Amino acid sequence: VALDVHNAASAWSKALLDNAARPSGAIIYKGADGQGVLAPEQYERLIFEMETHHQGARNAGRPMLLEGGLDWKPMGFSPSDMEFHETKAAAAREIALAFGVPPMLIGIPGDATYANYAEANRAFYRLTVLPLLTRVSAALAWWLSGYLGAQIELKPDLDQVPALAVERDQLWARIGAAGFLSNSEKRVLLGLPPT
Amino acid sequence: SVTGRIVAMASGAGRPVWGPRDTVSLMRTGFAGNPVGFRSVKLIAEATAAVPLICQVLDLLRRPNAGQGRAELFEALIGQILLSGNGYLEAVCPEPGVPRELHVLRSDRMAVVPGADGWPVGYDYTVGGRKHRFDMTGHPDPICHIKSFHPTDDHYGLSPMQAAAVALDVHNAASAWSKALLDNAARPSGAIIYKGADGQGVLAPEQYERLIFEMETHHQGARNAGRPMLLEGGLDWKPMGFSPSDMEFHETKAAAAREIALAFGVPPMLIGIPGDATYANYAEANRAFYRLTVLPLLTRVSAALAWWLSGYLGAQIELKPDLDQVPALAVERDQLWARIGAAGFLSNSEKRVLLGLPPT
Amino acid sequence: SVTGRIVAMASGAGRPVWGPRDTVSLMRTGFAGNPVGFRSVKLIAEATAAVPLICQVLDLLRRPNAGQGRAELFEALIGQILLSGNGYLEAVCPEPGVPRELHVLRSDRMAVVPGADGWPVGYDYTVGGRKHRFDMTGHPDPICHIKSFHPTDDHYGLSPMQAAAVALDVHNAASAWSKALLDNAARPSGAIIYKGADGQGVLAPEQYERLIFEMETHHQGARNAGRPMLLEGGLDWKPMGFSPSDMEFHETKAAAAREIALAFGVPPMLIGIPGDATYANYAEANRAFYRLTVLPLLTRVSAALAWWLSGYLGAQIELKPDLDQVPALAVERDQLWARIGAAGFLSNSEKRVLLGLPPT
Amino acid sequence: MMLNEVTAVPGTALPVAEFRDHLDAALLSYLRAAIAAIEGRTAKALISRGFRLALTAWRWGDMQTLPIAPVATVTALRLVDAAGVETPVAAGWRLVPDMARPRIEALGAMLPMIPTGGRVEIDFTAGFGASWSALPVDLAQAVFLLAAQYYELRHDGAAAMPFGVMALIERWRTVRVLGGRP
Amino acid sequence: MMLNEVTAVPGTALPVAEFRDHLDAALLSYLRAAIAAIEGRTAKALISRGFRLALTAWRWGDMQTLPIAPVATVTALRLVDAAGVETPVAAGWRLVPDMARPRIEALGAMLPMIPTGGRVEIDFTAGFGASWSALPVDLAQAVFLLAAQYYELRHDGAAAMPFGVMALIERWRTVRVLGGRP
Amino acid sequence: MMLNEVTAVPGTALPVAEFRDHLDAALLSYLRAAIAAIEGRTAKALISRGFRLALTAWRWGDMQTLPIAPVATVTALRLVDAAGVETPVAAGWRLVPDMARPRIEALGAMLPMIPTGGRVEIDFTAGFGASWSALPVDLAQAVFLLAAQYYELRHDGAAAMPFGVMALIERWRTVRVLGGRP
Repeated sequence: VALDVHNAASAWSKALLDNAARPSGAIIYKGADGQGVLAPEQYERLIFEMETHHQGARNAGRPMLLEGGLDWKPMGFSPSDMEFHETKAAAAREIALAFGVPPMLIGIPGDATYANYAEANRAFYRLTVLPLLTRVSAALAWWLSGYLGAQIELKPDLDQVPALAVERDQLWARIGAAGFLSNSEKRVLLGLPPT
Repeated sequence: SVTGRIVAMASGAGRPVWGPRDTVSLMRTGFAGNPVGFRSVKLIAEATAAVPLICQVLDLLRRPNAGQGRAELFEALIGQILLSGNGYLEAVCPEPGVPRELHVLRSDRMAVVPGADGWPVGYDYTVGGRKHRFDMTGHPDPICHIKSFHPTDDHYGLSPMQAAAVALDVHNAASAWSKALLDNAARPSGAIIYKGADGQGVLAPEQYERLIFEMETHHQGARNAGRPMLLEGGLDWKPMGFSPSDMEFHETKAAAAREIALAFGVPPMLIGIPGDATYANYAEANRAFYRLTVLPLLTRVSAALAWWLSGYLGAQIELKPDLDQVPALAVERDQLWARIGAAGFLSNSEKRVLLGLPPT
Repeated sequence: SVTGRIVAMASGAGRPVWGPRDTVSLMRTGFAGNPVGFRSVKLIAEATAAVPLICQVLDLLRRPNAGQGRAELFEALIGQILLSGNGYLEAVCPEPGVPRELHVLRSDRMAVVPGADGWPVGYDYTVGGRKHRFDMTGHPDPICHIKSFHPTDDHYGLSPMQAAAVALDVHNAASAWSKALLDNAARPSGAIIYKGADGQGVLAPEQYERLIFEMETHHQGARNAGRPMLLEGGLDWKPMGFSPSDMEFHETKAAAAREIALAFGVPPMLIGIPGDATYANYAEANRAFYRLTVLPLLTRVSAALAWWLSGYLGAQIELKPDLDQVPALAVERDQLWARIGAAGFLSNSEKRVLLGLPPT
Repeated sequence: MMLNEVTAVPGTALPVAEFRDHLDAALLSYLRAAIAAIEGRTAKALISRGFRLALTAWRWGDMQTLPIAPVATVTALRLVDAAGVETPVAAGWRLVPDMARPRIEALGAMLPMIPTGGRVEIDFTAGFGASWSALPVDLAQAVFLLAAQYYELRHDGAAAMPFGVMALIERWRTVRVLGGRP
Repeated sequence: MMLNEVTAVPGTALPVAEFRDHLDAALLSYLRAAIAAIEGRTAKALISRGFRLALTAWRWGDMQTLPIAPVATVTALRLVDAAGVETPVAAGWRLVPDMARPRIEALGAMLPMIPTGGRVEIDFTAGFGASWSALPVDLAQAVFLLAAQYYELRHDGAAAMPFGVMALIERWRTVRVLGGRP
Repeated sequence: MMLNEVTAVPGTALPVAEFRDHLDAALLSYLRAAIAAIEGRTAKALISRGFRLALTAWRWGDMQTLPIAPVATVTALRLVDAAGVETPVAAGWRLVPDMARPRIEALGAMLPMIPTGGRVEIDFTAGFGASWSALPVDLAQAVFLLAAQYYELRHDGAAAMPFGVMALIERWRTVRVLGGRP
């Protein structure tokens, strides 16, 4: 449903820029009666004094003397911005909520949840990437072990992922500063071979 | 493989399956039509051409042909993957191995032909009404076909432009909304209404020449801003306004221009889209750019170069992006060097190997 | 190469394929018409001319011809690539190698001719009605043709100006909106309505001379701001306003002026466009400028200089931008020198080679 | 753009025998004062008279709609020069019969170009039919509801029925909403 | 788009004997001035007269609704060329009888294409019935409430009952709300 | 969707003897001008005449409400093809008698499908009763309050009682509030 709101609220403004009549105004010609059209000898005159002298950026403010019967009623365009704007963003944030991407990474404009991309990328590779990869590689590990004889395990390697460096450096500073235990006992806490 | 024989016929064997279509109608309105789709491709394609490549054939890549160079080739290759989802590479080879030239054949004048089983039998380069008809019934396979992921099509990729093709049509039109409105709109500063003695009545040419000369000389301009304008019986000055003045589709044009950057993957800081800040200080906006949408894109193009060019020389070759020589990952690199640099428990020869340095 | 024979005829062999067109109608309205398109090209072209070049022929580049110098040549060359997407260079050579002079031939009076196979056979410099007809049926190839990336055309580049050609037409017109409005607009401070005893009636010249003298002397000016203006029977003072006073197309002119800077690649801090801050403190706005849109542009122009000028002397030459001598990358350089400077585990001769210093 | 007519209506084609029944030099002086009042409000012609649209510049390049609405058989497109050598052209355009917009649509090309000084003129025979029995009857009824008013009251004096003069000619007037540049 | 009619109504089919009872050259001159006034407000035909819709471009590719509303038996679709070789086509479309939108729905394909210059024309016999006794009686009553007004008052003079002329023809008018692009 | 009626009312079933008492070729010409004026405002039938609803596409798949409101005994559902082989179907649907929405509710399945070109038509005999004494009397009174107006004033002239023509037919009109998509 959040896809159908974000498709349609974006196709709302696509259509509205393609089929909408705003005028800058309207030159109302009622006439001597209650109604009356103006002649083609007068309609060719009225265009040439509107095209040449009153339209464009270079004619922005001409006085437009109005005779008896003529009238200039300037039309507006009252909802100008923001046709389904905070519902299109609210739908575009509920799409990112379902797949699990945080709104910082794709660039959805919203109140900040994560701070500085060191924790937005770290939450991305921990909530919706590495749980998804540890289920696909675990089904690869069992299915491909039906082809060779020995059962095989095949799981994600967190050590070689740059998004978990903020996880990794506070680990290495935890037991690195723990000087009470020996050097061969802190290599095994990090996954290093003791020498 | 087995589905090869069953999906090929269900598509039409031995006939050209032409492109998705509308790709040209998006290239001239979404790459040459607005700056946001223009700059987003030019930001990515000039970033993938800048990251060096290492060999785990380099004279071919550093000088492909007589025209475009190493950086001009990848600007032309990624500029077809970002525009049409398909990257093509012709290779000519007089020698039996390691071809002399590489040519990025443009993708909108290129179609596949599926054929009998699975992988395609050739490609048709149709310019005008003349086709070339390449052949894939051999080992070296003269056209490399780099694809983006397409979940429903079997033979092409999905351009990030096709995803954002509505957001391009909003950013083109909301910018051409205000282009038109500055070219065909009548605002007056006012109107001098002359009803007359009757309910209506025009004013004579002896009076219309007088009314202009006292409006031109004494009442218009910056130097006449505030003249009293004595109004007789019948005359009247009704000053017109212009009530929506700023911001005709302003926060929808910015919201569309941010959904174009969302599709290609550029963050809105790098191209300069005005929006609530997401990244902080360009040390992490540039680092997220070369990690989410440049280096994943480059590690798929160079990996298809590594397999296709290894069909020309005998030994299988690997050719992948080198993160060490990219200035956007220095904030990644210095917190690595400070992590094991401050880890004084392990020896000096054990921390050179953790950084990719040769032990001495 | 093979597609050479098939794309050339489909375009018209041996006839001039003229420029895209409208390039002049964009140069005089988007480079000499508004400051935002003016300053953005002059910011980039004076930045690419300032970065030194190293040789991996320098007397040719430091003194091309009798007129424009080393920095005046690249301001003239990049100023054609940014305006029209095509950079041209004539070389005259009395000597059989290393030509004497380099001339930036302007691109709007230059057209290609495709010819028989692939790469073009010549170029036509048509000023007035006289053409020159250069020749490319030889090795030294007297015209170098630097192109920007164009996805649909085969023989030209895409000017960032053609992408932002609507944003130039909004910034020209919204600035000429307020130029006109200050030159043809009638605001009055008020109107002294004289209806009279009837429904209408003019006031006599003996009364109109009296009404001006008591309005000029006693009621107009700064020194008369607040006089009571006793109004008799029939007279009336209706004070007119001016309801949209500021900001006629103000946030659309700034939004258009920021989309011009988005196309050329300048950040809005450097030229001074008023907008929500994206970069922080000019140490990263200047560093992103010389990394996203200057050094990618310079490494494509100098790489085409390196291949074309190596067709004149015997040995192949490389000529690429020198990042070491650019003050905008000092924030890149000092965090490099502090990274391996603080890395005390490796020796002194091993950290001189990590910085590009000769070991002693 | 002048559009002066070639030949006036003869008066033998006007229904002065029928107008008398509805209620000869005074009756016929009131129908054509009511025919010309209805044509000027509806931009019609009603008697298929001949015209000459002599204009100085073509508004578009596949257009210049004709103002008198019911057209048939544009006779010529005379393309004069300044001295008046008067060379007519005979190909390039098409009369497109349309009550909405009687226009010259051209033939997939720019319309005939006009010399410096030599104003192009169009002569055409526009109207419903050559007689009075070829009109739409409500537009023929609106003439009689107006000409019987001019007969029965001489100066601008005082007196609205459901289908009056105005309600019958409200569907023949040109409905235009372009006061713009093109 | 012209839509000029092929044959006018004979006048032997008009109820001048019935109009006289409700209240011959002056009576019949007032029914067809009131038939044509009601058809122009309701876009109807009332006497099943023959028409020729000669138009230059098809508005849609499975459409071009016909303006005269009660239709039956589109005779031909003559597809002329510029010189006028006049070759009619006979297949591809369907007349879809509908009082709302009398349209040519085609046959699951684009409608017959028009040559450059050769305007396609449609001749059709649209209306309720060939006689006066085949009409809806309220639309037949609205003619008599209007033609008896034109009889009983000659110039545009002064005088609303519950079911008047306007309340009887308010349900035959075309109710349209598209002033848009398609 | 046309809905032309099969047989008109005979005129022997109209109460011209009763209308005369309330106040024959002129009286009967005013009841059916007032019967057809009330049916067109109330979408009713009043004399149980036969109809043919010939429509081109079913609006829903368990619907297509019939416009003429008091229905009984849908005779057939003829499902024609393009050439007109005229094969009627006899099962699948149900006439659901309802003064609100006379609809074809189907039988727990999609309604009979229409061939390409072959418009499905429904013939049904809708109305209150075959005589005049079977009507609701207020709807019979509203005909006499309108037909006595058409008798007593001939052109659209001037003159509201508590239960008038409009207050008696305000409860037979179709009250609809859907101008939507379905």
